[PDB]
Amino acid sequence: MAQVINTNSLSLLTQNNLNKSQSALGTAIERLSSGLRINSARSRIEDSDYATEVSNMSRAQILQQAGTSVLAQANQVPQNVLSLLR
Amino acid sequence: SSEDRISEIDYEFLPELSALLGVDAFQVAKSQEEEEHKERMKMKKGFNSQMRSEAKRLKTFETYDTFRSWTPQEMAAAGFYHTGVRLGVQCFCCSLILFGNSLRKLPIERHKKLRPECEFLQGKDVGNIGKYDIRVKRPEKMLRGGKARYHEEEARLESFEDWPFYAHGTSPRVLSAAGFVFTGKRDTVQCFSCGGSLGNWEEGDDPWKEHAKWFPKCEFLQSKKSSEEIAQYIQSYEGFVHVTGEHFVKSWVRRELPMVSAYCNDSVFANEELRMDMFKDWPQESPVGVEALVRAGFFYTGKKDIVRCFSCGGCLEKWAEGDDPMEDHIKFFPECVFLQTLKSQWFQEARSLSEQLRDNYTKATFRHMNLPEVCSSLGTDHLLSCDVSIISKHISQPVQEALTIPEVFSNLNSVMCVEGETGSGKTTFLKRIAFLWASGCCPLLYRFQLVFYLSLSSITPDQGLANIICAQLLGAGGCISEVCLSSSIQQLQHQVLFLLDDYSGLASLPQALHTLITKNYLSRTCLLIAVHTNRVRDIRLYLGTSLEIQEFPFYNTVSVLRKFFSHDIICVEKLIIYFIDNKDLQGVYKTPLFVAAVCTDWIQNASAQDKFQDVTLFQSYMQYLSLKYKATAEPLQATVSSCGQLALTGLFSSCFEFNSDDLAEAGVDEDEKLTTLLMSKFTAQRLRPVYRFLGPLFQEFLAAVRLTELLSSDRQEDQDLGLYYLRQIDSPLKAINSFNIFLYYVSSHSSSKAAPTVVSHLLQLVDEKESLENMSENEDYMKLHPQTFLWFQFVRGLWLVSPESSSSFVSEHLLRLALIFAYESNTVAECSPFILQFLRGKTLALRVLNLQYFRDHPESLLLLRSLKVSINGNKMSSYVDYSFKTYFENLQPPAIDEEYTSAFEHISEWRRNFAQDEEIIKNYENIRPRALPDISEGYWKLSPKPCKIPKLEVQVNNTDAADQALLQVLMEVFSASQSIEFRLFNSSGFLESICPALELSKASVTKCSMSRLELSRAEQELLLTLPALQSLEVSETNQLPEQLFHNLHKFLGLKELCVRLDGKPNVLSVLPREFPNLLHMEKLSIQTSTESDLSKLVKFIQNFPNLHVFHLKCDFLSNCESLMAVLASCKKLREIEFSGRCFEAMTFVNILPNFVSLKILNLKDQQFPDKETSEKFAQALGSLRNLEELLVPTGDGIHQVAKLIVRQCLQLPCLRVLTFHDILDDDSVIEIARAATSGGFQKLENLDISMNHKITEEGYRNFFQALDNLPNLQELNICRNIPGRIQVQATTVKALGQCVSRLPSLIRLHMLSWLLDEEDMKVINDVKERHPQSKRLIIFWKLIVPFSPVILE
Repeated sequence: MAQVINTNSLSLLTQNNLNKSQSALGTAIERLSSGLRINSARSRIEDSDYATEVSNMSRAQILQQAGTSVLAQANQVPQNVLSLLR
Repeated sequence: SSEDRISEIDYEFLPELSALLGVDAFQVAKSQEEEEHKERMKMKKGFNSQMRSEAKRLKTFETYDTFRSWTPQEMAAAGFYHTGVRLGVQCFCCSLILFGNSLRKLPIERHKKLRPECEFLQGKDVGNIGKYDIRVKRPEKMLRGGKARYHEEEARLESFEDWPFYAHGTSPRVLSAAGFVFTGKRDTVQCFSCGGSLGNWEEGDDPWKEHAKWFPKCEFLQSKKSSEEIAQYIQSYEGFVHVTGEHFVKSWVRRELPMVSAYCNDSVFANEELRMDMFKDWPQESPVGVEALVRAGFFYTGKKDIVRCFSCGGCLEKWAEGDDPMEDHIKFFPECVFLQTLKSQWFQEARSLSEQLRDNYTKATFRHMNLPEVCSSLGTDHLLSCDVSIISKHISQPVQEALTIPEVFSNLNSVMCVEGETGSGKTTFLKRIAFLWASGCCPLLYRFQLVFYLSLSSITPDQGLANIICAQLLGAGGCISEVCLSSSIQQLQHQVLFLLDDYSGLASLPQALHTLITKNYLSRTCLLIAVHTNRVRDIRLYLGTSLEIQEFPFYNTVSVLRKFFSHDIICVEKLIIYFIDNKDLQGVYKTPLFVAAVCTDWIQNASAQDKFQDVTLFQSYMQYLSLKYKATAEPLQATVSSCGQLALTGLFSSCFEFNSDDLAEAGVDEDEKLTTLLMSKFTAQRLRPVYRFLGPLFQEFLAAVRLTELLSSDRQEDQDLGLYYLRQIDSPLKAINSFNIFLYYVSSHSSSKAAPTVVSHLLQLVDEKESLENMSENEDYMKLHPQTFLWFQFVRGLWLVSPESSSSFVSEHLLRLALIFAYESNTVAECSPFILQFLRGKTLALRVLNLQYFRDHPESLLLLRSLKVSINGNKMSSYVDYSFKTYFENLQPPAIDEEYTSAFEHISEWRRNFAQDEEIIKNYENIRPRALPDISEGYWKLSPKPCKIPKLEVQVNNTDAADQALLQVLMEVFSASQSIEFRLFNSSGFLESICPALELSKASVTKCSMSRLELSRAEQELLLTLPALQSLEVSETNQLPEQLFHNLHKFLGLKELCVRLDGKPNVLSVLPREFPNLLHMEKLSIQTSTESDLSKLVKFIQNFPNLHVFHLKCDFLSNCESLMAVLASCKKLREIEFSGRCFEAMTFVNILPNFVSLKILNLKDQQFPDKETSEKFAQALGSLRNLEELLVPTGDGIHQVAKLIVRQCLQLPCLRVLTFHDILDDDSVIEIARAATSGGFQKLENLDISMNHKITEEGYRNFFQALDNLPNLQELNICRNIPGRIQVQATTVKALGQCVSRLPSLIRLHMLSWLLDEEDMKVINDVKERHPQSKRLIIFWKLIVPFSPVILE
């Protein structure tokens, strides 16, 4: 049926839908923000730094992810406001 | 509280917005209504006396945004002036504030619906003179007393007793002192000075200045102030420089309809005289009721019984003869409009010429917009309320002003040529002036009597004046002599406007029209000359001010589309929704020509329901160009090819600035008639030519057309040029992000020949090793679509998190592009080889099963590695991780200098940023529906057993319950998979919610991964009963399953299982001895801080047929030597990954020194301080060959034999990851320069040297100064050694290794103690922007800290 029309083209609404849904990993690290802070141990000379950087490197990578995704979604939430605003 | 609150959203058409926009207009609607109410209450309310006139109301619309739906003209007609608070227009009479335009037609309907008590709608004197109002009103003294009967201020100050409240700023005292006498009308103050009945008074203006400016003959002003003051005030402002008060009295242009509420004249169908064609369709010679539908005031648009009025444009219908409407529309008819209004002799030649000009300009053919016959089939006079922007340029200064239509109409006293693009609105604007000079709806043109509109490209360089006038404006109606026609220009000196069109191609103008445009010393006639942007230099030497026709505002296009597609309004709403998020494409509608093309395509080709409308716009513009230029088809094709070649030179070099040399190289000639539509010669500074096209995106579409006409051409040279310009698209990012719209433009043409070429080029962009560095695209072209910047950052982030998923996204969009090419060109049959070769080994999502390529070609499912699905479920996820301990508690000195404070971000700051991100996500998704997968269309409901996909890895987002509509889809789609993998993260409870789904297809499972959750007895039976299971994985569990886990030891056809656990685990002893099904172990992963192991002494750990992975561990004390003596036994176990002190002294000598069968035994996390035990251990462990990810373990005194260990590791020519842990003697550090790495290891990729203690002497050096072409090290993660090195080693590394490169692969930098001042962060930014990794490189230097920084002051 779709032989003269590019019906499969992503409407930039569905494109944002798969932006949010088909993201890389989801919420495997975003939740540490809520988990870490809320309202004996074995910390030795070498048992204090367990390569904590990658956790922060992954945190910064997914922070860039979140910034980009919420930029795409702050170009899309104003859709609802501006369409009522017409 | 009823009047205080107000609702601006109608719920009749809210489900339509819910269906189109995809979300119910309820939550955001209520929030916006509330916020509008609060700020409307906050803002000032009352009668804005000064700017009560629609002239000032529209003057306040200069700052109004051009992306709207209601036109400023209509907004001011309804009285909604621009208050300035987020477009919050206000009823000037009662302060009814409407923050946003909407449906309910023109703002008057919504005005009445919301607040029907703005006294505006009563008709009494409120002070609402029109937008084109003239201050000089008519002299209608008609009074007892005459000019001179009273001579005192107190004699006539009694008249000002009834002074209206809308003119309170101008106190009656100053007016009386200025000779003004109140009459009784609104403010028609008939001055005591020789009549002088001028008045429209606002607070802050000077009555003396106005009296001088409009009257130089006022005896009162002559007596009060001298002629010097009169002449000084006459120069205060630029207005009617040659018009007295007597011109307006017997003016040949007069009013037609009242302008108190200037909406009953905004439409051309207002008066009966302006509807001659719409009225006299019935010939007078007929014996029928010729004037049946005429005298009623109803405008008739060629439809038999569909007649509408001008009172409110009512739907009074069903007469067909001229009778009463008392048949079907008695009352309560839908969208009622009509009831909203009624229920509540050298000069006589010039006069005749003006009359005939007005009659000809009122004619339909001239008046109607130059829309295509499909568009202009009906009367297109509802678009006359659409104006274009105007900007005046200074004489020499680079200072420009934005003037509205009343401003420009007032200021017409010298030469001001109009400039723009080809057909960009010069003809439309000049016709609008010619028609509003005759329609009476513009009192500002009651001065002009000989407004002239002419096209100068149809005139020979030696023509006359009346000849052209009769041949272009009068037709056969011109028969008067020209003896006094050229004398009427001197008997009416300045009040003569010239709407000169098509002056561009003229150098020697006709002599008769040469004394009126060349010297402005005698005529001083106003000039309005239409000049393309490519020919302004001819006149620019002879201008004081110059007009420009700027971009057509988006609200004009929206208005035109609304007027046209009034029945299929839903399509126009879809278009508006498209352009709301396509912010880059708001300015695409460069021209009413573009608008016309869109309308014609929508009506004809039925492309109204097309998800993309900019492609439709540009394709329709191409169709318009092809249809108009079909006589000169070959010149048009040559021009298109040359200009698209110019675009190929420019955009592919990311350039939009073009000169004569560039245009000549492209192949365009600077003297072609029809190249203006594809080129405009801008004068860049003041005299240097530069070239810009009709639009900045029409140039990209031109590039697309040139590419398709080069790739679809039979000439081999054409094919070579097309392929040469294809090859510059060498990155998938260019095809997906920047040239994505460009390639969609290419694909819009159903090119049968070019589709295989483009598809092969696009699908060849991704191979085993692609030049990903070409994703660094120049920013100037990305500036054309800022959405390209946004999506580029998104794809880049998806790249840094997970290159495989980023590649899946890019490949899915590339396959969508390729399939769009294939299906649009109907070339699927010959694109099948390329498409199949591309899809071989792909890892796309599940939505890709809904493209036609798997219904038309079902077999294609067998080539994809996987088609994974994931549903974004929501839950609180009540968990407790242990990232807080030992990382958010201890070691908290934040000593700093306060010049580097940007390095450390407090946990509060990042939590605030994450909360803002979660807030925007929740705003997006709370209004969103559940968002189930789209499996609606076709293919799935097929009988004859099409195919079975290899992998259907499922991973739901923190969900524990399968909805009635989710579990059905799960069990329907799981059957399609021959190997259903299971990715269950934080899904402690979703197992039994997928138990019905898995029961029907239990065997087809191959892996079940369980990450950081707790299982239940009622669901563990399913996992224990997976017959053809290959794998099961349970990991990241922090608590021992002493009693919560029921039974996981006895599978049915087990091939591998994992019970990984954290905290204080003893998994080698938990799940008691009964392990009936451990028969064909293949892949197990259990990290274990071991507490007991003897339970598995003679157990399965020796019976491993084809085991691959072993993610075991031993940490503190529990019989390490015994456990790893009984566990180090391997027969074919490949991957034996570890995370701590795994081996021991004499219990790692059995087969590891003397075997090969290893793949991913990893030793990254090894650290123990004992010396002699490590010294007496590492004589064993020998060498292996099939190993791939062997990393180096720890040991303080281990180096003496670890040098021999790495010497044997040199005999492992299949490794890719390595660590080189904890070398201390610093004399064996030279051994690992050519040991393993460099000296061998042909395919090493990763090399992490995390937390070393003795990289101070050479260390880093051998890895940065002795590389010598080791070109596969893609991940060199070298964390620093704050307790083991000094500093300047890093600087030397940056100076040497980075400069020498010598490695086409590397990875980013390290952190945890290192920061410097802000001046050289710009230096490192510039360095990042230097080498080609600029647009991909991120330098990780920010530490998200839980401590507030403390300055060491």
